[PDB]
Amino acid sequence: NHHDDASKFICLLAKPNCSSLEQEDFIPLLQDVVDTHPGLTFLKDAPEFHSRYITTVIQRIFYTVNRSWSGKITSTEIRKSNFLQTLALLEEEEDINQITDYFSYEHFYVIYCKFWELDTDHDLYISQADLSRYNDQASSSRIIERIFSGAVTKEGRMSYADFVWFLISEEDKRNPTSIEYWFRCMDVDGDGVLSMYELEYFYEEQCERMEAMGIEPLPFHDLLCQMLDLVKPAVDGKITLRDLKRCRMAHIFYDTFFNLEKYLDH
Ligand SMILES: [Ca+2]
Repeated sequence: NHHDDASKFICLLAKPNCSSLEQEDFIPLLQDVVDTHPGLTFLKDAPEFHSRYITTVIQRIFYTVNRSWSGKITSTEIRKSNFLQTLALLEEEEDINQITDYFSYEHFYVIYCKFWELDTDHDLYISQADLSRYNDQASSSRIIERIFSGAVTKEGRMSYADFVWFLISEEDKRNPTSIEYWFRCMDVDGDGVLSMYELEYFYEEQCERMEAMGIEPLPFHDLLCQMLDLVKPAVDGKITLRDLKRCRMAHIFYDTFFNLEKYLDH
């Protein structure tokens, strides 16, 4: 609708005559939430955590709401999300950690500590090498190289904000942002489909791995058959994001190609 809650929300935070919101536009809203909410008022006295919390909540808002990945939230995007409802719930709930969408402090601190552990040089960036060791090398060097390629964002450095997107996507491959996130990493040539040679490229490292452990890996041919039966894409040699969301098993597909540990566990 033209004058709905989403539309009025946009007009409220947007710079004048703008129909969309950028990350910066949410800052005064977050500052207000942190200054007023009883669960968050300790943050006034911990400036590094004050800033990191706001950055993290904003990443989470965009992660879930900004489905076009444009960096600009529209009223349509808000209307299809639970953000305004979550604001309505925020105004009552006194335990910030019960607001598990967007705002949870506990969730933020989990993310912060994980970032802290990976930021080996303590320079506020994560290197490709360090990220490769996250979760005991759970991810392949080829998918990590793709993360650092610009596919989901060269300085060779992942910022705190971008780590938020990585972390959420690595832990939860069932939400649509994550599925797109891994799709963009697997879509090496960026043509919007996963071709069989893009699949082989990732699978051949898992093979180079398996072989190095003394495991004879299942031949590409049979695995690809499995994955096609799994996904049932419209076009076999051109798997789309739509095919992967529709099959409802995208996370299995993804593990099979770049999380060797979670694969063997299947
Ligand atoms: Ca492709």
